[PDB]
Amino acid sequence: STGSATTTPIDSLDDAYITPVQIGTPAQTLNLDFDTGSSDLWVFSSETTASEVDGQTIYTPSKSTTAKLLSGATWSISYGDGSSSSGDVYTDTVSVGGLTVTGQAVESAKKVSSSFTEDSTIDGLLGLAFSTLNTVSPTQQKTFFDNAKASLDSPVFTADLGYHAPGTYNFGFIDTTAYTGSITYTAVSTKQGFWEWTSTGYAVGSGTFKSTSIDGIADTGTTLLYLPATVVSAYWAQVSGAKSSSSVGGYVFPCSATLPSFTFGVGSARIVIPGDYIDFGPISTGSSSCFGGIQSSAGIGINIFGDVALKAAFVVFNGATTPTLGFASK
Ligand SMILES: O=C(O)CCc1nccs1
Ligand code: NA
Repeated sequence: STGSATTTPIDSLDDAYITPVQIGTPAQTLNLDFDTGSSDLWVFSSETTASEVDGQTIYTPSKSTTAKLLSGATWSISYGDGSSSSGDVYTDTVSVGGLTVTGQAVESAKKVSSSFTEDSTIDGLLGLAFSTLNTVSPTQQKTFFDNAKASLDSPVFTADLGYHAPGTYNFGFIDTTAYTGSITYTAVSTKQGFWEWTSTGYAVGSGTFKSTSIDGIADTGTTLLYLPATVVSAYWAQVSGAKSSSSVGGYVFPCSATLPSFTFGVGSARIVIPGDYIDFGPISTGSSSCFGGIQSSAGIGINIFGDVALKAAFVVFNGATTPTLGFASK
């Protein structure tokens, strides 16, 4: 089997991407944030505290003929940005892009934190990291990918995120029309439950490439690129007037700037992030200070190749017995 679904940026900044997902019988379509940095499929639901719902579409298990309570199971998750959610669990049929899984754990939120409530465009998350991170207790559950993988033509999914445009998540196949050149594959460690890999270095603009190992995760659920402070300082030093601001929460720069590109290594291959991708616009409406898309990972405890990096590439998440990541230009 295969599946193919379009993923759409939630706003003009590409802050996140939503992908329609069919849950239940008859189908209930919810727009979920596919997150390769977590392992829970959770939804706004008929159980979610009413004051914590503001515009989301909800899953109502009582209206699905295939829903069953997973008796005694609960979940609770905290993300890197301080957001959180928790609740109980149903099993139901879940389809993405024509690929169907029966018996998928659908984590129904009873509580969500304020950021979730305030984002009317995201109806929940679909985790695509390794199932070792799934938070369901007392019986840990599998991701949608882990449950599908019995069935896929090839044990893979691909992320093809757009810059200010829709893109695609495919399951079970490589679309050889979706990228240019060749895919460069690189080793993955599953020891922390993430798609963790080691970049071979970086360059700033038209500068020389610095060969250096940068461990980090491929995380579609994180907006920005978080790298070591040395790397990030070297980038922003090439932008007139760029500074790290304590009060704003990171590096800012004059909106009148033209930003340099940023290159990262994947083995002997290179992925170039255009400067434009690193612009996250005014820090507040009407400001001439703009927020940078490359930020320090110091204090976060891991480097994160988030959407700023991933949307410059066609990315293969290879879930074979020995997992690997692949990157191609596009
Ligand atoms: O131009 C603005 O609106 C803020 C300028 C800044 N002052 C301090 C941090 S960022
Ligand atoms: Na922000």
